Amino acid sequence: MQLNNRDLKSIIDNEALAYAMYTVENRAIPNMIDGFKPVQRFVIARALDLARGNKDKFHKLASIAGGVADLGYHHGENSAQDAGALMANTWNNNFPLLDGQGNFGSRTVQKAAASRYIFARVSKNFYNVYKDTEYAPVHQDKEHIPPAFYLPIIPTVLLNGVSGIATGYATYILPHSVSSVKKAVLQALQGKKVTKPKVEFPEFRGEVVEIDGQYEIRGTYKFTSRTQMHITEIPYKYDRETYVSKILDPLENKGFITWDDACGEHGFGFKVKFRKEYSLSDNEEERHAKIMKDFGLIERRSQNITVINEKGKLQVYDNVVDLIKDFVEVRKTYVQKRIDNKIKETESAFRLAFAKAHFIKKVISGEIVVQGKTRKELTEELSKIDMYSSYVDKLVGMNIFHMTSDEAKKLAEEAKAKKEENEYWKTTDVVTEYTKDLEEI
Amino acid sequence: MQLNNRDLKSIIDNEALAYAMYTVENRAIPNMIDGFKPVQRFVIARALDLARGNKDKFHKLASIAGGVADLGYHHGENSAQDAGALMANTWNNNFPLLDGQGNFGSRTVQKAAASRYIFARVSKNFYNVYKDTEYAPVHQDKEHIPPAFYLPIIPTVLLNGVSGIATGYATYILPHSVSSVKKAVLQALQGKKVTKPKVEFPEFRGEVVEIDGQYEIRGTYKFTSRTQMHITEIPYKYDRETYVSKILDPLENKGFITWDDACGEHGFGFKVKFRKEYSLSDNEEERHAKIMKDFGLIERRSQNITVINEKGKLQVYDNVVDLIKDFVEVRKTYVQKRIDNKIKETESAFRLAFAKAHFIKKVISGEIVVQGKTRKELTEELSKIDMYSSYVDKLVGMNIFHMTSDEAKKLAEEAKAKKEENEYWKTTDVVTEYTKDLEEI
Amino acid sequence: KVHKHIKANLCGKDADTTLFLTEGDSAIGYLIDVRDKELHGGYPLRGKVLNSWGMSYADMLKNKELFDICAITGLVLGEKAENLNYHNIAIMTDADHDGLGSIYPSLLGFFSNWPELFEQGRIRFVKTPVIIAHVGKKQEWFYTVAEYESAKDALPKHSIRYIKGLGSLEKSEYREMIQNPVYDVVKLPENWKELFEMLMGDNADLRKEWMSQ
Amino acid sequence: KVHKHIKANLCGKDADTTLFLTEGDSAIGYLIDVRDKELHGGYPLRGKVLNSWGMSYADMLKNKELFDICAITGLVLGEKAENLNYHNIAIMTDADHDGLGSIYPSLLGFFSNWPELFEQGRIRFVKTPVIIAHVGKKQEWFYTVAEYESAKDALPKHSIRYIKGLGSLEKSEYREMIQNPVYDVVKLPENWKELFEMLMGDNADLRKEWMSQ
DNA sequence: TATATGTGTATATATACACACA
DNA sequence: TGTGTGTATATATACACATATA
Ligand SMILES: [Mg+2]
Repeated sequence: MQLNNRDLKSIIDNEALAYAMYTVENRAIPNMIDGFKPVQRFVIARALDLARGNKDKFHKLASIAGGVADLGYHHGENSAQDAGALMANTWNNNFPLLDGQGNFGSRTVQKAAASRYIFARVSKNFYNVYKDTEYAPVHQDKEHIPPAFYLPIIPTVLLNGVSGIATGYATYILPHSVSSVKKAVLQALQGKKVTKPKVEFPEFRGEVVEIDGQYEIRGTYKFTSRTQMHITEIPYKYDRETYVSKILDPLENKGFITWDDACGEHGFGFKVKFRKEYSLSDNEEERHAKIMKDFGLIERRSQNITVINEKGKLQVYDNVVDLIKDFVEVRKTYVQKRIDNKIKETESAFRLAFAKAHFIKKVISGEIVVQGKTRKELTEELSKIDMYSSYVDKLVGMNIFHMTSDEAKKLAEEAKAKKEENEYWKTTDVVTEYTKDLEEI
Repeated sequence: MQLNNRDLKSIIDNEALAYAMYTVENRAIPNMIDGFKPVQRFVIARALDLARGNKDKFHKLASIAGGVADLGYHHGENSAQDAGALMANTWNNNFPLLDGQGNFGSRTVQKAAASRYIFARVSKNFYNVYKDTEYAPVHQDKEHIPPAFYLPIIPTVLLNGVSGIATGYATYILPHSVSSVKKAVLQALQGKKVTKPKVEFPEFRGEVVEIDGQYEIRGTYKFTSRTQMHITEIPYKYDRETYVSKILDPLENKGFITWDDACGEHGFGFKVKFRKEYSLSDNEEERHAKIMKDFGLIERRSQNITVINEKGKLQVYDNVVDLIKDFVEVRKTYVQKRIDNKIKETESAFRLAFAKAHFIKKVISGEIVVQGKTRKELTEELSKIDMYSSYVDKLVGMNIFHMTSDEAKKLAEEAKAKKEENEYWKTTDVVTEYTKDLEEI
Repeated sequence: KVHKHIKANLCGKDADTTLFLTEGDSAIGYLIDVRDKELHGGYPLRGKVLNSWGMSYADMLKNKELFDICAITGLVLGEKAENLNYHNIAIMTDADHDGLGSIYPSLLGFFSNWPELFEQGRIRFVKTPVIIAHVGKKQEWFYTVAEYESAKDALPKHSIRYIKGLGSLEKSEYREMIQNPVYDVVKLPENWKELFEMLMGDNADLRKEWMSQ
Repeated sequence: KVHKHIKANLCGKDADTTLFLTEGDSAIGYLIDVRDKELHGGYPLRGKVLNSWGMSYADMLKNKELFDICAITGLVLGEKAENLNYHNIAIMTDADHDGLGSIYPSLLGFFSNWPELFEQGRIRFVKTPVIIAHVGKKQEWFYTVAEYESAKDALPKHSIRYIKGLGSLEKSEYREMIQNPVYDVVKLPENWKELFEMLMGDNADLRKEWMSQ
């Protein structure tokens, strides 16, 4: 039994500080490049591993959440389940990175079904945008199986909208239109005046107006008659139950309105009949203001663009254009890394293919017979040759049919094809490759 | 809108009957052969799948339960988590088929920790007694990846204790000593008279007594004075909370006893000091009977041996010896099946190895010269030869290093070894293999 | 008001409004979007319904689900069914074994204290596919596992989807099964009390003779 | 009276009795087996502890976990600690970031209502391994993640087990950490009020300034 | 002052079924 | 006439954290 005095200052300055910085840098603030919180990175890495074999197979969300603990996840699997269910829907994300199968929620019920019901898979958006996974940075933690961050070609953090709370810091980024973000990325890459991306909410038919930095999310109403009114859209933050209980119910028990549901396939819709107690002004402007304020049809939102940059530290951006410029500047370096690595890999592959072709051409018509000898002495004799050096375990590991006519020519043609690929990779630049990647979208 | 009338009699005779029979044959009653409920079989199959490449790696219960739905599990993963936790306790199983890491419970607290903490792997007992997995029956459902049942060499349904409630039928089998079960299996296999296996509870230091088909589980007490006694063991049905709240505390709040916790390495140790108003009779027999009755130190159990046989039906046995004899009779057939399949497979392997070994000698300065001809030339000329009629694809697919003397004699040695092994497999019988595999436990 | 009840616009008034009784919260998320707003309402029933055969009315009402069912409709446990908020009660549970052979007949037993809804055809069951087979370029729906197993042999190469619950269906299939319904109108036979006592009763020997034939 | 509270045989008598404040119920397992029966008692908390800084006594007592720390012990919020059921209070929590970074300092802030407890050394923290490294034939125990990272480079080839909570520990390791405990006795500094206000006060700018250095 | 958003820490609760044992 | 066992059905809660908006 050991008894050591420990002042509260040491506890607060070590353990509490570690927890606070962990909540900031590893729980709730998304990465600037890929837009993933670490739990979402784990979920998508596990989904990629699951979809390695068949890319169109739907895997149960319980199956995806179970295996994240082996990738380096250190928390409960229900958190991973809930994070995954929030990534595989088309009502909360403009650019979903998982397809879902089952009930993943809607704009009326913003609650996915239990994970025992619903399946998920990596989306075609992920394969279309997230490139150069093999060149992603390696996490400093040996037990962190997924990379430090993925390498998309456009900032995904701006696409689906992020809301996270940490100890001492919080982030709130509104969703943006994919086309505007892609256009802004192209403008930044070409070295132009970057146009600010437009804010777009999925499944939203209302209006979004930028006033004094604030964003006004406005629903829509129309008047069928003097006392009847149809609400065709409500601000994005509302549910059916939330809007009914907060606005529509504390207006009928007050004797003001009588409302009926019309939430058809279009989305949110209500039919409100006004009683004589509720009176509207003569002019249209004040009446419009009173109606649009009483029914909660205006939502005001501010942007707190706080992200974890490529160096792992916190960063606050005044607007979105600066974030896009920083993302493009970081991503061009990884495009250059891809180019260099592919140059080296194509050179190595061409060297191996040419060595194998020369070995075959010497075996069929040459002094090398591979008969009446041993394996170790054959390996030494091959190691004598400089061209065959460093390829002795791959030259004798070739099948018999490689000595046939139909397969001796294929090796030389493959060597020529790899040489032409290496030549192609030795002439491109970062800008052209990035432009092609953007053109893929 | 398809308004079709439906009588209640048809509903009961179709869907209610299907559910009841499904509860009996697929949820609650264990299989006679492998001693698994279907959920336990799915858990075992998933753990075996996870064990490929590393038999000693520990996998989270969430990881094991996540992938069982891909194997054909049609229920929520929570039941799989609970079953997996129950299967790796050791304190509840005489023969644990899952090795556990973490808090899986104890006799005092018969509740495992949450699945977000505990790990499991396949125990060495499973690898010891479960043989011939490749010859296990194939389930009639293509989506049922695990077999119809596994093939242990001793009845595991008799080892760990089974309790299950279905609609109309229920099963309760007490745990039995592994050594006694193995001895009874050997006696039944050898045709001698079979002795009844002894009922043994895990980590129980009390006494088990058989009387007219009913088992008495007795705890022990020792008097350290004329008024103070020490309860050293209590029946297996109790945990600390239940014994305290049902026996010790009702007596304490009556002026009878005052009790202290004297537990330790062996659980359920109490120190009871009697009060003045609790009259301990001078008769030793009466004192013993009163202490047994008042402190709940005697548990009375009876077995209800209900199982699912190899045909999938429900069978009720009145004895354990009958179950052992039926299990041995069924398992002898699968031993014979293993022998036959091994004979066939090893004959085919020897034929293939001999064909390859002779082809290689016929390439080294032989009539077959690979060089200077096309792919179809070899794949048709060799197909003409009777000896390479069905092996030409694997013949030409062999590596170049299979053409030196060192690797050419190894092919002949492999062929000779396969011939000798096939000859060995052609002489054994069911009894010899069964005795060999039983004695390896 | 009932917390999780989703009212129809014509509920309580004179119409043919139908109450949908799902077996969970997850099975009703898509219902409010694909239903007829004027004529359809829903209420999620938590878990396995109370076995209320031979129970007293006071014991019956101690269950949250049964009390909420009686509250949403106008059903009084000791009185006739005369003025109800919903014209039809459409039980629509998951199509697996538990939902179809445990919750559904127990719900029928609970509704049997008004053996006039059945006579008037106001108790319905909404058929739901338990198996969805992607045969070539078309999706085939099998409502019971027995039907799929019987018809599994005479189909070409395909892949099946097992519908564990109504939360496993997509919005297209949920909408198809809601706005194009297949209704089983439950009708009580003359000896419905015997069939309900056998399946729901104290004597477990009555379920053994029934299950052995 | 207090449910889930396992009592020591000398609770209420003059002895060096210790109360183990355990985070969660999965962590209280194996304690009843490896504890000193005459001197060790335990109580499982439930997750994060309510932030009690600047709160009223009537508001702290509305928390069940905080209410059943003043009932198990003789602690009264408005009174000194002079008649205590347990001599020492041993907070033992999961050594991950969440436990020892939020639950432990929150519990310290709650117990700061009686600084005489800290002055007497009756508030202790039981150090528990967060990482167990199988190095060769031996095991290395690391109580904090930073401790593991500081020696990970110099460590030889090994495999580490991350201990999420006390429910991830073997009975041997639990027994080793309980019967051979490494306590840290908490001592309140001269300005503990300012530190507690910074960590748990309503102004987040102080937290930002603290985290930015 | 009062909500609410999402990633985390911990739990909990009704029901059905059989049957022997109190 | 309770009741405990174990696969299944479904669901629920209390806590922390920040910052804008009502
Ligand atoms: Mg814990």
